[PDB]
Amino acid sequence: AFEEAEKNAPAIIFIDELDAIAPKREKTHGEVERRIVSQLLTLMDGLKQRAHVIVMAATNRPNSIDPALRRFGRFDREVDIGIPDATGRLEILQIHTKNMKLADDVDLEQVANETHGHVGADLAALCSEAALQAIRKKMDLIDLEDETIDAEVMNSLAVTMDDFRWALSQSNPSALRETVVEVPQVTWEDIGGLEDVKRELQELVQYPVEHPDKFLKFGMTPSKGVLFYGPPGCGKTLLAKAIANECQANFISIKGPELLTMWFGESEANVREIFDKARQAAPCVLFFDQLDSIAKARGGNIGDGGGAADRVINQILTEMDGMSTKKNVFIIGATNRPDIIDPAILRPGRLDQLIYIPLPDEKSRVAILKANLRKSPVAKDVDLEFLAKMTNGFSGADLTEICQRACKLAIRESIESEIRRERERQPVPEIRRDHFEEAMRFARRSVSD
Amino acid sequence: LSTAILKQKNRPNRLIVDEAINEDNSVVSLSQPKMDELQLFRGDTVLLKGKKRREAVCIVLSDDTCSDEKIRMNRVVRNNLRVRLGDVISIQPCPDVKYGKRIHVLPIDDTVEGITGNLFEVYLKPYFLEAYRPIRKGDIFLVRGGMRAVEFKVVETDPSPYCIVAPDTVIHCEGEPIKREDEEESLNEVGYDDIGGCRKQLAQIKEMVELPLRHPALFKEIGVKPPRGILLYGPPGTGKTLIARAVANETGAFFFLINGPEIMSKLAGESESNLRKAFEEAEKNAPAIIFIDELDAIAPKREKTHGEVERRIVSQLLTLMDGLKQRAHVIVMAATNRPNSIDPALRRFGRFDREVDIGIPDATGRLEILQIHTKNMKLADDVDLEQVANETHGHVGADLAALCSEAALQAIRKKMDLIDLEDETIDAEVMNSLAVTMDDFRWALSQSNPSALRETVVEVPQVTWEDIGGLEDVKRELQELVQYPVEHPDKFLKFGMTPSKGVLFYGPPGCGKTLLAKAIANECQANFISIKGPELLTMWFGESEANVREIFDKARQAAPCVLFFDQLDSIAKARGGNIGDGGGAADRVINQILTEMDGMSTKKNVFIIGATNRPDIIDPAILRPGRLDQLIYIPLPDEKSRVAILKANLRKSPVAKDVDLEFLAKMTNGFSGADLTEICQRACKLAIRESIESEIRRERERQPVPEIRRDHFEEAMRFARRSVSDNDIRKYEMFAQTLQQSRGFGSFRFPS
Amino acid sequence: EIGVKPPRGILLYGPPGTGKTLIARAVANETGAFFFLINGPEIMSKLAGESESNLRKAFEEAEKNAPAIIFIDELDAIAPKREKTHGEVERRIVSQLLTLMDGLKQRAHVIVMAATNRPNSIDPALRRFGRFDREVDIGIPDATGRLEILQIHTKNMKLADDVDLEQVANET
Amino acid sequence: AFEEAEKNAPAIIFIDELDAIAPKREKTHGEVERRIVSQLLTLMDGLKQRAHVIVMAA
Ligand SMILES: Nc1ncnc2c1ncn2[C@@H]1O[C@H](COP(=O)(O)OP(=O)(O)OP(=O)(O)O)[C@@H](O)[C@H]1O
Ligand SMILES: Nc1ncnc2c1ncn2[C@@H]1O[C@H](COP(=O)(O)OP(=O)(O)OP(=O)(O)O)[C@@H](O)[C@H]1O
Ligand SMILES: Nc1ncnc2c1ncn2[C@@H]1O[C@H](COP(=O)(O)OP(=O)(O)OP(=O)(O)O)[C@@H](O)[C@H]1O
Ligand SMILES: Nc1ncnc2c1ncn2[C@@H]1O[C@H](COP(=O)(O)OP(=O)(O)O)[C@@H](O)[C@H]1O
Ligand SMILES: [Mg+2]
Ligand SMILES: [Mg+2]
Ligand SMILES: [Mg+2]
Repeated sequence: AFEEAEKNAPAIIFIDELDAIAPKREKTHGEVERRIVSQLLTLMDGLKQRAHVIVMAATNRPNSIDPALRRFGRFDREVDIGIPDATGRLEILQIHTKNMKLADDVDLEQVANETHGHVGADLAALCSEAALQAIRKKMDLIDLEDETIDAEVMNSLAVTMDDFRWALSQSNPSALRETVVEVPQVTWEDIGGLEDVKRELQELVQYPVEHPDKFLKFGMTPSKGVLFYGPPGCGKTLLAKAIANECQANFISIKGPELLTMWFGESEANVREIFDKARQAAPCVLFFDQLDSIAKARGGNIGDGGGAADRVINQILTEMDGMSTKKNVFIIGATNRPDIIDPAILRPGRLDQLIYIPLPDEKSRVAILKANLRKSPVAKDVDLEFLAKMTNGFSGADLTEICQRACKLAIRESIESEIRRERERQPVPEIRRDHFEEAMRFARRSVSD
Repeated sequence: LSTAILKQKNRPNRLIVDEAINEDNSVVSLSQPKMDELQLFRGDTVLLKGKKRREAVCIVLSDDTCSDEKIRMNRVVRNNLRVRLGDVISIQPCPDVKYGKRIHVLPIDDTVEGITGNLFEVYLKPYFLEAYRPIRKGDIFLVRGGMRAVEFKVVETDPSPYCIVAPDTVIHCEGEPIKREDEEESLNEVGYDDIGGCRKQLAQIKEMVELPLRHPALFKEIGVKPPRGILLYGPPGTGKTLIARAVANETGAFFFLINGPEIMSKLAGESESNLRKAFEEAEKNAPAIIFIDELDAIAPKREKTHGEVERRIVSQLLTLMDGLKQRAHVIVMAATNRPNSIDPALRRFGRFDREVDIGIPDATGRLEILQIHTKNMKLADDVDLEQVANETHGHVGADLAALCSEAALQAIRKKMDLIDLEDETIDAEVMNSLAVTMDDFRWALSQSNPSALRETVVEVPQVTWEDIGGLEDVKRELQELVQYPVEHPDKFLKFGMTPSKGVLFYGPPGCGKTLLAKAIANECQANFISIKGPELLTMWFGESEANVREIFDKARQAAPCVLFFDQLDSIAKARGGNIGDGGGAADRVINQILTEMDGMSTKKNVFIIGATNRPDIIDPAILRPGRLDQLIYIPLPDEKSRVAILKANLRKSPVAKDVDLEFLAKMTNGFSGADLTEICQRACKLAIRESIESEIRRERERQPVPEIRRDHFEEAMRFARRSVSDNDIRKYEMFAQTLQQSRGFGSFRFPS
Repeated sequence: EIGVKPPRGILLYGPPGTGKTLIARAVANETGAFFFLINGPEIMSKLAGESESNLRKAFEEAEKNAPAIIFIDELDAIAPKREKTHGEVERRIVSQLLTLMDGLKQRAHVIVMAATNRPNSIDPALRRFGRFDREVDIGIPDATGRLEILQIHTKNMKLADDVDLEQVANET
Repeated sequence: AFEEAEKNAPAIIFIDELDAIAPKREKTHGEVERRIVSQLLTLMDGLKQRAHVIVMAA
């Protein structure tokens, strides 16, 4: 190959997936692979004498490349093809839609804005999905088994903004395909109370991203961390669900111990990779539910155990430190046992902001009861203010349990009425006061003093 | 809208298949008004389109008995078109059919036996003389006459593939007989109709593999390429390989199959060469589909793969699917159980651009699967596949095939009285009388159990809601708990509240918690996974939480599923209570359980039931609603309950009428149910001792106790002891009273 | 007539010595089928691509001697869970076994029988319908059964008149 | 090794430190240990081959 490139000079050599042929020589356990890497190094050296050959390569695991091949005279100049910006995604969409028969109402600026972690494969996928939607709308007009298609349908067939909205609904970044979780639809209206917490969350998200120049000008680095701590059932994971559904930032929801693995060195690799793909999809929110699993106070269990949890927390802290201010990765942790968190997590620069999610007060309890029963048929004579007065220390989970108990009692009554109807043949419009009283006689307080 | 591609729209060419009364193999009958609609003259040849890419030519006929919407068509033409009765077939007039010059005929081997004369002399010669009948390749027809009519297969046609029969045309029967097994294989071909459930998934798959090839003008005019890569993922047995087989059998594209480990080779560069040969062969052959079964075998993550061969194979695949030289009209399909094991660069738009989730079907889907699998089986009238679809909860489609096969084996076992294994052949009477009844399906249902749950299968001792005495309120709560969300989700949607799905039984030892779990396991209509407390924990790092994750995942797949933790306090304990325990492996297990039961993922019909003696040590985040919503206290039975317990234990046992169980209950104060069962067992032991002693004394004299009497209970009670002391009762009462006082109100009533 | 293909995969499980190998051999001899034995560890090969190559060659031979009974002794060693094991070779072995047993191309007329002391260590996908239809538990025999076993091993050896195999049949 | 030994009709097979070759199955996690134990078992099940092959362990 190199001789052929020299013979027809000036020439360009392209080595697609360089990391396939050029791994680290110390790591490689084969003799033929080491011969390949050394032959590559030799030909790179001989290249400089070669008058007019330029060698170009591509890889998406650059660190896997042998360290010798990134020195002077061998791949000495490197180009970083990063994730595009909003203008970049607009250009990519304009490139990919130029042949497509776009309608008039379609605007590519909104599409470019809504796609956050997309890289260009994702945007091409988006345009292809929009086209499939536009075709699907016509499957009523012309069927598949049909031999031909009416030319009128072909003329009418075009891509509208509704197709792009559908594609945007389905589209998710290729990077985040692993970490996607089906999250229940939770809107800020579904949460009762915590209004100050909601506003603080929205601000702490959008301020460092939309306006970083002012954060520079005043000389203050933005916070990249929040910790939610509070009693169980008070709205931490609920706020995480709300942020995932509503806020226009990529969301990575991870359980605590999903990262940990028995094999040596794997756990830290998982931590590095998850922070990495939070970086690739930024602006992103990285959520550690039950943070008291992976970030536990170092040294208390130092004597007993394999000792890998220490390396896991060190890798987390190293990723939190190495993360740049300009990169917009927000890290949120939830813990209902805040003491057993490592203090080093709580030091400045990492999970700085501590948001205490208290037991709801009376107004917040009214808001919670109204939120749970917003979609539910509720009798008018049910007085939610009295329920909030009577449930003085109840957590939001307890109030949801009360509403679900009332639902069960009403369902039981309606089932009995139906059984009566089928028995005589051979009821319950909504949830009433008596159901709520029968439910409240069971109501218990989840959080002790 | 999503499944708009699957619709038929009642096209006038599509016609319902119906039986033909008098038509022969090369002719069919259609009603005269329909032939008026179709501009079809009598006696014309027509080209009929059928399922699985089969075309046949028959002579149209006018029938007054035939209906307009039905097409009358005999066994031969249907078995040619691979169509069952009631299916829809397309009809079009055959254009410029040219009289066949030479045609080759080969008969079926099972029919040729027992015939003396030459087949062409006897059957082919008169049938093909003055016939003027069109025929096509791949056609199997039966000609009447002779001692046995012989079925004939149209192997070769010149001109290919369809041609009319002329007297000057030469008819020769020379060649090998066509194997009947091969004809059966041709008939038993999987098609898009053989996939049940997964209508939306099949719609997307058809939109990718069928629509571009059928109507490339659509994508040419809309000015963008169709997606060209499908990754079918799902749990094992949901029908990914089946969808691949259907795609292969029912597409015009060249289909090239790759199985994962087949690529592997010792020689360096040989596996990459096999992959390149596969893709090159697909490229040479016009539109093509490549299916890579078990992709995760040959496409692991390059970061996590140690071997150089596997990393080079992944890189070769990446470069082939999307490289500097693009594919030309090649679709790559892949099926994998573990999609997250696939290398992340394969999961972008260039290579595997849409991933299709072949998930566990719902009730309607598994009913459709049952119909698909029982179409061939001859079923009685009592059989109700809808009931079987309801009773099977976590089955994925391979389990339903197993259920149907097991029902048929049970039907055959019912007939081994008459049938002989020793006899070589079976009489016609029993074989004709052989059929599958609903009892056979009930037996199969009893044995059936999802394959995903085979790991977590434990025998239960066949307890019933009758065997438990007392606890009426608890019994009703548990029955409602498990039955409402599965039987009447309509009510929950109408009231707009998610069900409560957590129960914790705490109470003194012996009082009926594991018994209630056995009753739920046998009685409730949902899958049951029984977990002992500490069977999840492992010495390996991070594997205990992995076991927790996989058991909760098994529960989610087999939903509705009841997950019972026999001793919750072992696995669930307050975090930070211990000094050692690894690096807090116990606390990590607690956190994993907390996240599984109420986390950011959406909820399924998984009911978690925990039983504990010591509910005070349990982590309070476990006891909050949303995780173990209700704390049910199973106390020491009271006197009515003790009567009920004694009646339940002695219900199957012959007992004397003099025995006053009411008095036994009145005396046994503070006794648990286990103690009363011990009293009954002791009475049984004393009775058995007396019985054996009587037997021995009879054996002595030669060389009594039909039922347990009152003296036996007197002795057994004299031995009996109370198991739960007053101190234990006080501790449990303390927990119960703390929970009650947590409310702060004796009772609650709304203002007037 | 009834319309169902017979179950073609059998897994025998029970402690060592319960006779799973000899049960398989007896079934192979008494029926008109060639007995082709596969042992787990001997299939396990060192280089990449020889293990599942040996599996392919074994299935191909057993198809050549159609009809035949393939007995895979120690299936737990050859086919552990793909999620559990870290080594690639074991995962590729399990995938090849799945493909050979049930795939877009399936076995036509062979019955596959595997023996394992512990069935839970088997990868679950093997325990599916299409592949290992039925699991037969060969356990410790009861009194009558061990009476039969004692008679069988004692047929060749001469026995005195005082010998009563019921004594040992109850005792063991 | 068993093949070469069984080629010789009269044979005394001496294994030194069998315990290292075959420790207990449940004692060690290593799957290659289970495979080595099972291979030893299948070889020793039919070592006799109706022949003078005998095996000694140390
Ligand atoms: N402020 C609230 N508004 C509405 N619903 C609420 C609120 N707080 C709690 N809930 C209800 O209670 C549950 C919220 O539990 P959530 O996951 O938020 O708890 P958590 O604080 O993460 O607790 P844990 O530490 O136990 O995981 C949901 O069922 C939700 O409907
Ligand atoms: N959706 C389905 N509809 C009808 N039959 C099904 C379906 N899913 C599975 N089956 C039955 O199960 C048999 C085997 O299933 P199949 O091989 O397709 O499973 P799978 O999940 O694709 O597995 P694998 O990918 O490991 O091959 C099929 O031959 C068919 O009889
Ligand atoms: N109400 C009851 N009706 C019938 N049998 C009962 C009842 N209560 C207890 N038993 C008897 O108790 C024995 C088993 O008790 P069970 O397993 O229910 O106890 P448990 O509450 O789970 O106790 P543990 O704390 O020891 O786990 C059986 O013999 C069963 O018959
Ligand atoms: N009916 C029987 N059940 C179990 N084992 C038997 C029986 N009859 C003989 N055996 C003895 O079992 C010995 C070995 O059993 P084996 O084939 O190793 O079973 P497994 O492989 O399941 O341990 C044989 O040498 C045979 O002598
Ligand atoms: Mg939470
Ligand atoms: Mg498959
Ligand atoms: Mg118990």
